Parts: sequence; C-alpha cells; structure tokens
Amino acid sequence: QALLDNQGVSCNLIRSFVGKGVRLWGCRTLLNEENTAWRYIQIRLLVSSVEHYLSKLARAYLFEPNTAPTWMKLKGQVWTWLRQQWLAGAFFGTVEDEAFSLSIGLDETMTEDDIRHGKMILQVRLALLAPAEFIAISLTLDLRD
Amino acid sequence: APLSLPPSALIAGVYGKTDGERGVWKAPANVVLNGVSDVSVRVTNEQQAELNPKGINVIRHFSDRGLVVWGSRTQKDDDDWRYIPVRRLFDAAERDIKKALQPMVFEPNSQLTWKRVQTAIDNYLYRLWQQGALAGNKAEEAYFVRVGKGITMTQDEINQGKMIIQVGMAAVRPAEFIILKFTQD
Amino acid sequence: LFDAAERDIKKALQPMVFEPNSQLTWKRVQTAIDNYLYRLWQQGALAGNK
Amino acid sequence: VTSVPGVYIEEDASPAMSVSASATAVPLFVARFTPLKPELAGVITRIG
Amino acid sequence: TTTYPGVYLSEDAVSSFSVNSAATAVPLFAYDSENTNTINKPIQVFRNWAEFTVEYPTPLEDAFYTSLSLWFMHGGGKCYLVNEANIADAVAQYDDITLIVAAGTDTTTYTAFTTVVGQGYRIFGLFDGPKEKIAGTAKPDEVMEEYPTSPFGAVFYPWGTLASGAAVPPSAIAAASITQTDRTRGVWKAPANQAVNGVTPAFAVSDDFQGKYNQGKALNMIRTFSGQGTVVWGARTLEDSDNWRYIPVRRLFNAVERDIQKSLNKLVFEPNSQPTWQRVKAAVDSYLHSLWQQGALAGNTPADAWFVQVGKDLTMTQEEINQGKMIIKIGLAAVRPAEFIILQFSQD
Amino acid sequence: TTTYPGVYLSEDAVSSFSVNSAATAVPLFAYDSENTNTINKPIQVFRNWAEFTVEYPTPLEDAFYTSLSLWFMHGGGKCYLVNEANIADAVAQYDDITLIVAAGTDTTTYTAFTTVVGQGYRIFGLFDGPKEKIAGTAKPDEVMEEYPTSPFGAVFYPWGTLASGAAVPPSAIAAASITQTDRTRGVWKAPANQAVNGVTPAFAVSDDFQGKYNQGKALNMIRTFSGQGTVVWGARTLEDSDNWRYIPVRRLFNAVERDIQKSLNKLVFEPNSQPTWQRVKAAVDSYLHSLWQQGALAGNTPADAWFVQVGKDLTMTQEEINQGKMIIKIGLAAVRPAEFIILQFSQD
Repeated sequence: QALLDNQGVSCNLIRSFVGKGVRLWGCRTLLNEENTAWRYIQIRLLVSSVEHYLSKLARAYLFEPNTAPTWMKLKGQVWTWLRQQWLAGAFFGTVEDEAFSLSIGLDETMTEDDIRHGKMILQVRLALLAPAEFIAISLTLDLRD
Repeated sequence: APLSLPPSALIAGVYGKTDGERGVWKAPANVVLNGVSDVSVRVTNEQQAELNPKGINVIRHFSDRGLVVWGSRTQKDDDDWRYIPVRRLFDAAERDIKKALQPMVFEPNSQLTWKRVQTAIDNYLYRLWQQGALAGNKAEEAYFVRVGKGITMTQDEINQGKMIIQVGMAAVRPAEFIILKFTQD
Repeated sequence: LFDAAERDIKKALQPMVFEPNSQLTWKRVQTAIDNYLYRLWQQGALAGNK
Repeated sequence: VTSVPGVYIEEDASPAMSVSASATAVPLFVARFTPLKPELAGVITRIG
Repeated sequence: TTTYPGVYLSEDAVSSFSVNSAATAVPLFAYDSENTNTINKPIQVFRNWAEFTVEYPTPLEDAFYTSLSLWFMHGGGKCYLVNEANIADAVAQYDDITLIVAAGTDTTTYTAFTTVVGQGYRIFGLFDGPKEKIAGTAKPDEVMEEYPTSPFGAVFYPWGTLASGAAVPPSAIAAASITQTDRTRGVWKAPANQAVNGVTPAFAVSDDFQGKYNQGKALNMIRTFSGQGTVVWGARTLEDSDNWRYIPVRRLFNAVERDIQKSLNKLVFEPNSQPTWQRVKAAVDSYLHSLWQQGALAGNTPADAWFVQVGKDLTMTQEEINQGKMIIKIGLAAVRPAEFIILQFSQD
Repeated sequence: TTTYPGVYLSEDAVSSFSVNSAATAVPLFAYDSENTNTINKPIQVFRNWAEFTVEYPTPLEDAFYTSLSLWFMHGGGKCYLVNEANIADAVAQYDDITLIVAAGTDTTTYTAFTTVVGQGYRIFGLFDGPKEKIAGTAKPDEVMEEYPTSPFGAVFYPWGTLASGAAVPPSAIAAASITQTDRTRGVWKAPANQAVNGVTPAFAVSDDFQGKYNQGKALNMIRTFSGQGTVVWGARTLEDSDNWRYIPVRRLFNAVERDIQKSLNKLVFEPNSQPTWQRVKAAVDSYLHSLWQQGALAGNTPADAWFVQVGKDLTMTQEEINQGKMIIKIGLAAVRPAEFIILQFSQD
C-alpha cells in the first residue's frame, strides 16, 4: 500500500489477472504530471521515430539553395508521407489539416539574415490522440411508466 | 560523510537550459535542480520574508517536486533594474550590435550611411519583438532608433567625428505575487 | 404601517454602523431601501398611482 | 505585505445587505398567574 | 546557435494549463491525545477500513471508533486522525484536509480552529451540538457563544446516539451525509436530504424549537421523518449573512480556488506579457463554463453568470507590474439552496 | 572620455521610482521587569507560534502569556517583546514598529510612550482601562486624568476574562481586532465591528453607560450583542477636535507617509532642477490614484480628492533653493466612520 502516495514519481504496475494472463498495467512517464503530453510513454516514442524519420530525410537536403521552390520540394514530401501515416491512424484528427501542418516560408520561418546565414527552417505541427484508460459508467433507469 | 558545496557551480548550468527553449527573457525559477540529496540548512517561509528584500535569492525544498531554485532578484533595488532578465536582456542586445558595427568604424558620416545603419537596427528589434520579449502592445511602441543630423546631433560634433545612436526598448517583467481578490459581484 | 417599516430597516443597518462615509456606501444603502418599498408598493399598500 | 513570490489568495469582503420583514404579533400579558416552579416567578417566558 | 553546417532542430516551448479538480472531503478526525484506549501516536494517517481493522480489530466505544465505523460504513475515504494538539501542523503539511470533525472535543479545538483561520487556510470545519435536551423555554442564544463564529461550521445538535452502540457526535454523522453527497454529486448540492443508516438521534427534536433556532446561528438539528429516516436537516453557516448562509455556497468558494491557487504555482517567474494575460483567461472560463453547465453555479449566458477581467490597466497597472505584481479579479453568479417553500393559491 | 578610436557605449543615468505599500502591523509588547517566570533577556523577537511554544513549554497565568496567546490565535505575525525600560531604544532601531500596547503596565509605560512621540517617530500606542467596576453613580472625569492626553491611543475598558484561563488585558483584545482588519479590508476602516473569538467580557456594561463616556475622552467599551458576540464597539481617540478623532483617520495619515519617507532616502543629494520636480509630482499622484479607487479617501473628480504641487515660485523661492532646501506640500481628504445613523420619515 506504499507507493500509492502519488507525491513521488509514477511507476508501471504489473498485474496478474484472473481470467487472463499477467497484464501490464502502467504506461505514464515519470513526469508525474497531468498536462504535459510527456506521460503515456508511446507519445514520447512516437514522436522520436518521426524525428528519426525527418532527420532521415533532412540530411538529404543538406547544402541546398535557399529558394522558395526548393522549399516546396520538401513540402510535397512530408505532406505526402504523414498523410498516409495519419490515414494509417497513427495520428489525431479526421482531416489531414488538423492532423499535421507545415509552416516553412520567407518570414514564416526564415529571414534574409538566415538566408545569408543559410538556415533552412520549418515549423512542424501535430494534434494528439489519447488512450481510453478508465471507465466512468453512469446508469439511468428511465422509468418508462 | 557527505561533503558540502557552494552552489555557484551548478547554478551556472541552469542558465544554459532556460536560454535554450525559452530564451534569455525568462527568469529561471521553476526549473528543477537535477540531482542532489538535500539542502544543508532548511529554510522556512517566515524568514523567506526577511531575505527576499535586500535582494538575495534562495534554494527552497518542496515535498512533491523536491529542491528548486527560487527568486530572481538582483542586488541594488531601484526600479531601474531589480530583475535578472531585464538586466540580462540589455546586456545581450548590446553585445550583438556592437560586434557588427566594428567592421564599419571609419566610414564617412554622410546621409546614406545613416539610413543603412538605422534600418539594420530596426530589423533586429522587430524580429525580437514578435517573439514575445519586448512588453509592448499591438502598436509599434517598442523602439525609437534615430540617427539623423537635425535630431539627436548637430554640426559641431561632426568635426570631431562622432555618431550618436539613441535607441531604447521596453522589456518584459516577470510575474510574481499573483493576487486573486474574489468578489461577490 | 410606519411602525413596522422602520423596525425592519433598523435591524439590518445595525451590521453596518461603523463603515466609512464614502460615496460607494451611499449608493449601496439607497438601493437596498429602494428595493424594499418597491416590493411593498406593488402588493397594494402604498396609495400611489401608476 | 507580499515578500515570498509564491501565489497569494485574497477575497473581497463587504457588508452588503438586504432587508427582510418580520411579523407584527406575539405580545406579552402582565396578568397574575400561578407558576409551578420557583424560577418561573418573575421572568419572561415564551409560550408556544 | 548554428555553428557547424548541418541539421539543428527546435520544438514547441510552453503549453496551456487547467486546474486539477479536488478531493472535497479529507477529514482529520479529532483524536483525543489524553485518551489511552488507542494509539498514543497523535496523528493517524488512515486510508480505509482494512488498516483500520488491522489497527482496531478491537470494538471500542469511544467516539472516534464509532466515527470510523460509521465513516467507513458510508464508504469513507483516506481520512486522518490527529490529536487535539497537532491540528495546524499536518494542515500546514498535508494540503488536502477539507473537513474538521468534533469528536466531542471543543476547548483547544475551537482555538486551534480559529487559529488557522486566523491565517485562513481555506478549510471547512464543523462542530458538535451541545450534549442533551435544551429545555427550549428560554435561553435561546446562551447555547451558542461557546462556539467561535466563522463562515466555517455548524453544530448539528441531536447527538445521534447510534442505538447499535455509543452516542455519536453528529459531526461524524453528518459527514456521512456529505460522504454520500460528493459521491452523489459534488459540493454545491447541500447534504441536507441524505439519510443515514442505523443511527438513531437521541432526541426527536421539534418543528418550532427547530424553527425558532433556524436563525441566529447554525444549529441545524438532524431530524427523523417518515420516508426519509434520521435525515440531516437545515443548511446554514454560523453567520446569518447574505453573503454567507447556506454551507455549500460557502463550501463552493471554499472549493473553487484551492484547485486554482495550487494549479498556477507552476506558472510564476514568467514574462508578465500581454499574450500571457489573455491566455490565462482562456483556460478558466471554459472550466467555469463546464462547471456552469454542470449546474454547480447559477446563471444563464455564463459570462453573465461570472465575469473575468485581467489586463494592463483594468487590472495590474504599471509600477506594480514593475514591482512584479499581477492582480486579477472575477465575480460570479452562484446557486442558492431552496431552503424554504411557500406556495400561493388563487381561484381565477 | 573619448581617448582612443573605437566603439563606445553609454546607458541611461536615472530611472523611475515609486513607493512600496506598507507593513501596517508590527507590535512590541509590555514585559514586566520584576517578573520571575521568564528570561532575563530584555529584547526577544518572536515570528510565529512555533518558537513561542519551545521557549515557553508550560502554560502560565501571567498577563504577557495570556496576551501573545491571544495575538497568534487570531492570525498575527512578527511581534516583539521588550522590557518596560527600553522602549525608547527599541523603537529607534528596528524601523518597523507600529503599535505600543500595554500588557498590564501603566505607571512607567506612559512615560516611555510619550518619549518616542517627542522625537516624532509617528507611532500609535493603545492603553488599558481602569481595573474593575466603575459604579456609575457619579464621577465621570476622575478616572481619566491618569492617562496621557494625545492623539495616539485608546483605553478599551471592560477587561475581557478569557473563560478558558485567567484574565486578558484589553490591549491584546484590541490588537487582535486590527490584525484581521488590515488583512481583510484595508487600514482606513476602523477595528470596529470585526468579531473576536474565544474571549468573553467579564461585565455587562449597559446601553447608556456608553453615552456619558463618549464625549471628552474615548472609553470605547467592549460590548456583547445578540447574534454577533463579544465585539469591540467605538473607535475614538483621546481628544475631541474636528481634525483628530476617529482612530482610522489617524492611522491613514500615519501610514501614508512612512512609505514615502522610506522611499525618498535614495533621492536625496539629487540635483534640485526642473526634471526632478516633474518626476516626484508624477510619482506621488500615481500612488494616490491607486488609493482612491480602493475607497480609502473619498471624493469625485480626483483633482478634488487630493492635490500635489512643486515648483520654483509657488513654493521654495530662489534664496532657499541656494541653501539646498527642497520643500513640497500635499493635502488630501480621507474618509470618516459613520458613527451615528439617523433616519427621517415623512409623507410626500
């Protein structure tokens, strides 16, 4: 009955069930916290592989020129790729527009200073799913005469 | 036996995280010290009231989140600079424009040089304004950089070659002492 | 009628008997007396017209 | 009044008042009686 | 910085917030430190019936034993039990305590109660009625001044004597009504018609001795009826004030802010900027609006049923921004309990 | 200087300034020099209830032990405790004293009170009353010449008795009413109708014995009503002049200057020129405008409520500028309590 004090950081409990096997019973990171989307360990790790996937193609576009058409070349790619992935149900939202959003542009990410610093900058948006952890049942008899 | 340590070493590293994601203009208080057992002497709230004037800061201990730094006030207490970020915002904005005016330090003092300098300073505070670091409203009133000859100068200090850059900002203050004051209506 | 209308307002001004004599106290008292005679008017006890 | 930064809580207090009516009834009678207990000799007593 | 050529990366920095709701009933129980048939550890930190029974398999008849029996008969929660000497201490520690019972302990209790409200820690205590049988012929107020006035408390006279066992202070008994109130529905609902089980009042009180003590202060006797049996009865704080009568509307604001004041502790040392200010406003109103659409607070067009205001000069002007201070303010429409019922006929 | 070529930079010389609010309540108490069950240290500093218990483990019966236990129980804060021979030293050092109360000392206390008034330290004491039972047959004046006539202080007669323990001197009862007043709603409101808890007066005074002691001097009885109980009653200082009555209008002027005098210590030796005169004038009225919206000082068109003026020939002409003097004058009209409420009926 100790560690039930939620003043120190969270755990992952493991429980042996009766009519089914020993079921895993914890996924909520040691950010012992209610609002940051950095509990729910799969959320931490889903982004990181996409980070790995976008770094996978970032080094391809390495010594580019700073032109707006050259931005558009990447802009088709990610819009292509994550669309599938949101349509693979990996992401939130019933439209793609609320799924992921891109914001590279002239002073939307960059400026001429970063053009003459050769920076190549993009803003990456994503809305978030959630697992359905708990069962808040309410009943209503509804007399019916 | 555990050895004591003056905290001026590990408090330098916590300034390296705040300028990473949040920037310079955020006071480091809610940042959590990463890896320590306990403070040497336990301070309480009734002598926090005495030590928060004559401004010196304090390492606090909390039950739920552990040790945390607390207070972001500098030494001398006029309303000019009482806060760490308002001091460190003017200290970093000067060092970036002073390093790039050093290539142009012997150019002639005509009028086309004046409008080229006044613009490159204008496009530096505007980028810094629209990322939430100058406490101005939706007007322009955060900078008044002027370099003219009728304004801000006159003829006789041109002969002892000078330039005058009157520039001024309006920094943002940290929000402490949040007061609710509920009412009935 | 005058004997009962005085005894109800005198009993409730007794909690506010040492408050400052500024202007925001004046409009709060003048209203709580206004909403007492208006309720008593519209139930047929003050002989005034419409 | 405020030294430790923290967060402070505060409410607005006011004696804001309204008036409600009582009843004009329930007198007292000062006739002679015969009480049963000696503490009922000379003190006001509520009868329901 | 961007030193070597290559791929650098940034992310989102800071997010929104909302409050985390409540506990609404963490009672410490008034352990008597002089008492011996018990753990002379003053503070008992108790979770449910099980560790209680491994503590007390021993059927006592002292009121705290009858309390946690009754308390955990209604479910009950992680409820504590500190002596009459260590009230303020764990309150300064445990930051959850919502309720303060009277286990027949008054003298140092009321002082320690009025001590901490002298620093105002946002709790609702509640007291015992006097022991037995006011004659009611006279003496109408001289049974009350023994209890400190506050917007925080009531006494609940009849000493629900719990005919199974020993005479139980109705501090313990009315808490069971609350225990099946928050479990039923929240705090703004008045625990005034929850009926308790197997507890008998010592006295079947009155309607008029009831009615003549409905005013002045917060007697709030607990009367058995037909249908509803041994039910709680009457809801009113100690002052009969237009701001504070009706204990849930007091307890509403007792609960309305300890979530909020807690929640925003993470949010200090922050750049006191205009886009901060609007954003802070943006989180509360919806949580209010939910709570309004919960019907916890009264009032249509709910920005009428509250208001909210924070800015640069309507609140928190220049130099105290320069002093670091921010001030905000709200005010709101709440419900009031329909305590009284009259009804009018006409033949038209 | 401009010795070598390169890039120089200067910054601003002077910045803005403003005043910080207040503390409003730091009392020092009246120890007794001949007392035995105590420490021989003259000056003690107590900050809250915690160290007071570890210093004094046993409950005593002396007048100072019953006084601090009544201060902390109604909230309270940082309070001192000095012997009755060293008030004239302790006030001149600690720079935050507001109240000089008397915990059952009269003879040698009245001399040390009027001492620190003689240097003009801007302090406000408060005294005890006579011991027991003015018979009321006669003699309205002969109980009132043993009290030093000054616009600082009151007497607070009826000697509350603290039904838990022994008697309490009424300076502690009056000092507890100020603590829950300035924390609740300002200092301009009188410690007048806020109730205290746990203290009953030993006597029942009258309705009319208040009447003959309301003129001349300011007995300010402590009287218990129905409903609200054991409340203080009457806020009047020792003189009857139309400038200095009404204890809250004294403490308003007493605390509106101890924050200006504290702030202007960093503005001396500044050049007595034109940009100084338009900066102090623009910094004082920005503090009064924050004080006018809060209801402290009454008046519409807030140019009518106060005035501030500073110049070259309206005040401080040319010859006394050459001596260095910088004289100003500000004047403001505060609020006064509505001690008497008369109401007129008519027919129209």
